[PDB]
Amino acid sequence: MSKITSSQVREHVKELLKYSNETKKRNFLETVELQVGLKNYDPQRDKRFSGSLKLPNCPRPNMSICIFGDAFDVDRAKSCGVDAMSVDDLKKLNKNKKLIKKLSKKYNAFIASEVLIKQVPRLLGPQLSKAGKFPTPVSHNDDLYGKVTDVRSTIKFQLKKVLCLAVAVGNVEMEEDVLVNQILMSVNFFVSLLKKNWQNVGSLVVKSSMGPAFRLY
Amino acid sequence: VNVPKTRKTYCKGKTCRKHTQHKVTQYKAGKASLFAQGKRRYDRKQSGFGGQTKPVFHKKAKTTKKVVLRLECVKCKTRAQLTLKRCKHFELG
Amino acid sequence: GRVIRNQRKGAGSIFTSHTRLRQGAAKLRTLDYAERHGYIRGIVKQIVHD
Amino acid sequence: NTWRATVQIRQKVPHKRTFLFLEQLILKHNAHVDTISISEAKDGLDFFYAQKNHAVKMIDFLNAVVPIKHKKSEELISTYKFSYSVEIVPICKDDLVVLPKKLAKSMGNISQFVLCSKISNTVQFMDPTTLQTADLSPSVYWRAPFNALADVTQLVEFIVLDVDSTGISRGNRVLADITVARTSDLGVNDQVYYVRSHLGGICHAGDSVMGYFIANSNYNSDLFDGLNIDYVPDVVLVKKLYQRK
RNA sequence: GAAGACAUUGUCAGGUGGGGAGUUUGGCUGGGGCGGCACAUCUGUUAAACGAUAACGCAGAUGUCCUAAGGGGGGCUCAUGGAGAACAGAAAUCUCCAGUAGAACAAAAGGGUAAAAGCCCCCUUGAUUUUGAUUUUCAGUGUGAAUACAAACCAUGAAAGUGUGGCCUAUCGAUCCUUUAGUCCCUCGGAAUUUGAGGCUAGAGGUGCCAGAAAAGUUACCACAGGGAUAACUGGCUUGUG
RNA sequence: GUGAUUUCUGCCCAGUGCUCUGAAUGUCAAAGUGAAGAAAUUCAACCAAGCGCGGGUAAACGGC
RNA sequence: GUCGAAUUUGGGUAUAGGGGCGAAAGACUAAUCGAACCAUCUAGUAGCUGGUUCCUGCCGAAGUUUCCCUCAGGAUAGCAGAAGCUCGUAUCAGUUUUAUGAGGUAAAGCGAAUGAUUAGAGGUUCCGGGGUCGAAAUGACCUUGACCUAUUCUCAAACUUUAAAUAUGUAAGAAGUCCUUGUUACUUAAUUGAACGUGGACAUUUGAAUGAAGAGCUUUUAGUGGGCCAUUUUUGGUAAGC
RNA sequence: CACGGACCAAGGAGUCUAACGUCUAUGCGAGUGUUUGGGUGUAAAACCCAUACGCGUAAUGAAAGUGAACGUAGGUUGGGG
Ligand SMILES: [Mg+2]
Ligand SMILES: [Mg+2]
Ligand SMILES: [Mg+2]
Ligand SMILES: [Mg+2]
Ligand SMILES: [Mg+2]
Ligand SMILES: [Mg+2]
Ligand SMILES: [Mg+2]
Ligand SMILES: [Mg+2]
Ligand SMILES: [Mg+2]
Ligand SMILES: [Mg+2]
Ligand SMILES: [Mg+2]
Ligand SMILES: [Mg+2]
Ligand SMILES: [Mg+2]
Ligand SMILES: [Mg+2]
Ligand SMILES: [Mg+2]
Ligand SMILES: [Mg+2]
Ligand SMILES: [Mg+2]
Ligand SMILES: [Mg+2]
Ligand SMILES: [Mg+2]
Ligand SMILES: [Mg+2]
Ligand SMILES: [Mg+2]
Ligand SMILES: [Mg+2]
Ligand SMILES: [Mg+2]
Ligand SMILES: [Mg+2]
Ligand SMILES: [Mg+2]
Ligand SMILES: [Mg+2]
Ligand SMILES: [Mg+2]
Ligand SMILES: [Mg+2]
Ligand SMILES: [Mg+2]
Ligand SMILES: [Mg+2]
Repeated sequence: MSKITSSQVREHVKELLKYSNETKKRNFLETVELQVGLKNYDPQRDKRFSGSLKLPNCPRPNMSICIFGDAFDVDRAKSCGVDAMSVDDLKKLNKNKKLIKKLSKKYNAFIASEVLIKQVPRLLGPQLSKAGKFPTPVSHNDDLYGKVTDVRSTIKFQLKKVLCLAVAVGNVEMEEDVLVNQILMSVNFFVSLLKKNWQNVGSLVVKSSMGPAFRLY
Repeated sequence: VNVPKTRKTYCKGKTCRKHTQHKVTQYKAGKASLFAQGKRRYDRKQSGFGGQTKPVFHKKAKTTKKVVLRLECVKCKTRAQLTLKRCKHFELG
Repeated sequence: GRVIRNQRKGAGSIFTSHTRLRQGAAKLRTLDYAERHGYIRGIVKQIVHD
Repeated sequence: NTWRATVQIRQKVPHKRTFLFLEQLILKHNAHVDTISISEAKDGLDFFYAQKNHAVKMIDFLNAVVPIKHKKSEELISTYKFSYSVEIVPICKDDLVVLPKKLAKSMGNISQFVLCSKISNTVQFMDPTTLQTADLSPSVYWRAPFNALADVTQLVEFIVLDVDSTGISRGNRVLADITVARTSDLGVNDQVYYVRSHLGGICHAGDSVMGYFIANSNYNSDLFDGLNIDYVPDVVLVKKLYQRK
């Protein structure tokens, strides 16, 4: 929606950050996600819109991106200390059909080589895109550590058959004003992505991954 | 045709008066009903008995359109317009 | 065009009925007290052509 | 002035697909038995005939293969030459069409934004978003004619990423829903499109398919701009390439 | 007796409505019509050694394409032939010699170009702002296209320089009406505030019949105002031999 | 509409018409309803017949 | 032809003009009918046909350019008349000479590089243009053509090396030349230039010929905008008074 | 061998008005125009007159608005008398 004097979200973020670790000092699982449900739009009758609105603020540090690439980016991935893959390894992955549906679950994402990604379309077969894990390409001269940071901090709004899109927009760690900036950026991106720029958005909720009863949005 | 969405050109704002950086979008249009003098005149001429009273054009010959770019200054927020030739496919990659 | 014949038949100029030799309108007796409560007897005097 | 009958077949399109189909069918039936000569033209050809009987039976043959409209003309030398102007409906198969509103409502309340799916003695349109066909006749076309939105030169390539389905089929066409990308930025961007199409039974993930890209298009058409903005899609997929070797 | 706050009647609104009314149904053209566009444009020829010059003359093109295929700089030489090298065999990769362009430069044709205008790299946005003058068509009007300066701001290069889109010759559009950008802008006339509206400067939305009406037939039942049609004479042809 | 008597009048409801003991929002005007607004207004839902979908009809026009 | 009836006929009565009546011919409705007659609007409009009334004097054309739903018509420029005005032999010419440019036709030459249409035989994974099917690819079904392969003489208005004649641009001075030194915010490293000047010198010829009916300038308006014939050079049609 | 014309007389076709352009004549001249009206009369004539108003003496801009001498009302080249 058109923005609505975000002190209510400020008090909601303060109540959420006093819910996490000040009434339940649990183990380190900080992810203050924003769930947004849209109203007054038909999925089949309207266009299924999508975009990615990558904010550099990060909240999910433990991620799995099995870098699939060639030899030079394999050495670059071994330098960047992340789980890589080889060409014969990916050939065996396309050989065993049950291994792909499991490697899509043991990983959290993916990051491909601008020299082998125009094949993951067919070699690494379907259900990777159905699990929404189509790999993003990385060039022969871009920074692999920076690309891994971007693929860990890149959020994407996609219109499915349901109107209940939720995104890991923040962590419950700290930085109230930076969290307010993140909430403003996410609300701006959703409002600009929807067809009517204000009217369609109905439900906004904050939850710090703990089934907390503090939304107040 | 491909045009990038960033461009350094001259802006004539009173603060800048030099070459600055702009971002690029495409131009579109609107309309108005209980406002404009032409519509308010046409509706009264159209009411009553008499028929249609104005011409109606149905002999279109062009198949394409010129494209206009709107440039917004990042340091001034002063827009500017620039027209291009006739093309069939346009994007801002 | 002009006014066609089935349209012309409604003004009723040369299309009216030829009623000179007709004996009168044929209808039942008017309902009254005697027919409403009991009966009444008449006699048929002639059977004619219309 | 030496024949007495002329038949002039025309089609006012640069890519004369229906006309080349007609030429293949005339050559494969050999209906050109009694032609004096053949004159080439820019948009068709003229057949010559010594008497008008072979000409009128050529008209009789052409009236049942292709959607045409024919008109007759009379010449004088001072005994009368005859000229038969035949026009083919200038809409070919796999072309993208926006329909007039009254015609679309009267032809089964179909969408205006259709694709030409089969050409016969009549012409057939189909909605690619929801599998549904319609038959337009040559006379109801030529009563008030219109043009096509895009021809088969701005067909761009697409790389199929993923397939789904909806279960509904109408025979030979399984209406499904596929996610796809462009082969000019598949290795560049993260831009994916979601298309509900009728290429579900024929396509599997990882290959190339032709389509119309509406999001990069300068259309100057009053029938198009009288539509709605949300109910026109981004991509319309038409055909799969599938080269063996 | 029957019917009953329903029909009926009044006003507005949506369908239907050749039953009826009014009107229209382009131009060029070896007669009209069909066909075509010779209707707005470009190259070679017609065209007769300045310029100008017709035909439904001839051979063809235009309503596009390009963030580089625009701008600056650097390095290099192309088509082709010959002689050599494992598999190698018309033809795969490497080496040398010859090579005035026989290649390439988006598209028709003509012109132009070799330490380049071609090919390969590097940096960029001058395809920017403000307005005058000039050339072609020409009434020396408009539209389109182009040329040379001025006043700014930039790019490139060590620099001199070059750069106001595409090496040159084509690639496109008034009034009225909408819409957009810009002016701590002007007006709403008894006086103010805020919406709304109207103006000024510069672009887009289009008229291809391209100096730019909103438009289907038939008449032998026909009408009016006019203009044209009739023995063969080649300024001299016709008879027996492809 | 056909045109005394005699004899024969086949098959197709698909196209165009004409029709309706059928389904339900697909299109859907004024009036009324709701939301935002200082208000003029703007947006939205609902929405009659008709059209569309579905059935009937050829001594209807047609078609073979 | 028909002549006892769907008969013939007098009088009375009814139906009126976009209306009547029709055993149907667009027939009949007072010699009027594919919309009667009468008066008015009305002296309706006409890019179309006809006509347009005394004498003498002086001057005297055009059928061509551009734009137009333009082609039997207009606007615009040209050609013509009239009124004059500022001055007085100018510096001008449908011409020659001298000097100096530009051109690519006639002729030459092709054989010096371009030397051509025409009917021209196969060589399939050297190409293949598309067209039809296809729950799609060890994918079937089709035909113009790709490429003339081991064929040359042959010649050009859209081929070139040379290149007339005829026609064509400019100059042949006083608004000139030379010497000296003033201005400037332009230009130069500069006291250099550039443009415009002050002062001084140069008339028997002041810078080739011949001519010059006075020269220069302004306003306003008519008609015309269907042309045709002849020598020569040409284009399309065997060819024509085409 | 295109159209009109048998003959004679009489009649018979660029007019008037509103608003203008160029040129000419006249009156006054930074002004000019008495005639809508009033006074008077030998009575639709002639003669006389106040206040206004029209055009001219200032332009430019869509408007709000602003509004014409550096100087012998300038310098150079010609220029009749
Ligand atoms: Mg009304
Ligand atoms: Mg009666
Ligand atoms: Mg009632
Ligand atoms: Mg009607
Ligand atoms: Mg009518
Ligand atoms: Mg004509
Ligand atoms: Mg002709
Ligand atoms: Mg010439
Ligand atoms: Mg270039
Ligand atoms: Mg011009
Ligand atoms: Mg315009
Ligand atoms: Mg025109
Ligand atoms: Mg024109
Ligand atoms: Mg006639
Ligand atoms: Mg039916
Ligand atoms: Mg409503
Ligand atoms: Mg309904
Ligand atoms: Mg008898
Ligand atoms: Mg009546
Ligand atoms: Mg009569
Ligand atoms: Mg006359
Ligand atoms: Mg004379
Ligand atoms: Mg010669
Ligand atoms: Mg001197
Ligand atoms: Mg004239
Ligand atoms: Mg004339
Ligand atoms: Mg005569
Ligand atoms: Mg006579
Ligand atoms: Mg007479
Ligand atoms: Mg002066």
